[PDB]
Amino acid sequence: GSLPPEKPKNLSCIVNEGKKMRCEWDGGRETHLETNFTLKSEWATHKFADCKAKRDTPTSCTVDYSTVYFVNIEVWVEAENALGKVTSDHINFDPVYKVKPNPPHNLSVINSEELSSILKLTWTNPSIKSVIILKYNIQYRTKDASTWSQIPPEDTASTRSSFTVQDLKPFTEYVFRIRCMKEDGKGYWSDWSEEASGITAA
Amino acid sequence: DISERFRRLMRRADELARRGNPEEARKVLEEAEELMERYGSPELLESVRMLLEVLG
Ligand SMILES: *[C@@H]1O[C@H](CO)[C@@H](O)[C@H](O)[C@H]1NC(C)=O
Ligand SMILES: *[C@@H]1O[C@H](CO)[C@@H](O)[C@H](O)[C@H]1NC(C)=O
Repeated sequence: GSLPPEKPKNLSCIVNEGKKMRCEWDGGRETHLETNFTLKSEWATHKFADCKAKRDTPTSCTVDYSTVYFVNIEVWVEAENALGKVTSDHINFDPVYKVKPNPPHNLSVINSEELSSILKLTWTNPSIKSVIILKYNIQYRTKDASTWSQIPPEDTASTRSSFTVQDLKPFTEYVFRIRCMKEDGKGYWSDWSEEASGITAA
Repeated sequence: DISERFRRLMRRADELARRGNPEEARKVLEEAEELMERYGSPELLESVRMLLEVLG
């Protein structure tokens, strides 16, 4: 049958570093009717520009206004077809807690073949470091390893440009990769960085 | 404490706009904007300028 739209559920929003804020939802049951989705937004009483979801992506909208940090905005989805108009439950959040940074670049092993047990790493943090304080997740393994070893996430817990990996076997080649996110844990993890290599000397 | 001071300003401007004092909220945001222009990031300068546009 032909039915009015179901109340949108599971409304989440993500700010990918470099892109504008994007929000996703679950449209619900099939209405068998042309349904329009609109993402309403506002801060304090003042309203943001409305976002009308494209027909190719009917459960996603990327706002037209620049990302705003350190204030509390109110977002909700409004679904409508020929048979009715329903609004989702409103969500209130600070977009600073919904950031997905870019993975750190320039990952390199500085002192290859210098010390027997340690290898120092260096990278370049993403530009979003000006807003949030990053926490990292460094992984490493040998060339022939099937699984990755983990650097204790409690040490890589503040914004930093380098890290000194200790307790490595002599003259063995290692590979590393790092990801980052807001130190709160309130946000999204970045993807893995480009892998960096190095040898430990004898 | 440039970052520490800017976060304090955003806190007052968010408090003022929700209380119903937009004129003072614009006053705070204008102070925060001058700070970002002098010693700030583009991302935070565009955030302040955006908030001011919504205020109207
Ligand atoms: C949905 O959006 C389209 C845009 O092309 C419009 O023509 C149509 O009237 C809208 N329908 C409803 C129910 O809002
Ligand atoms: C670091 O990365 C940038 C961008 O990918 C690249 O231009 C540069 O050559 C790399 N190396 C250094 C040392 O900056």
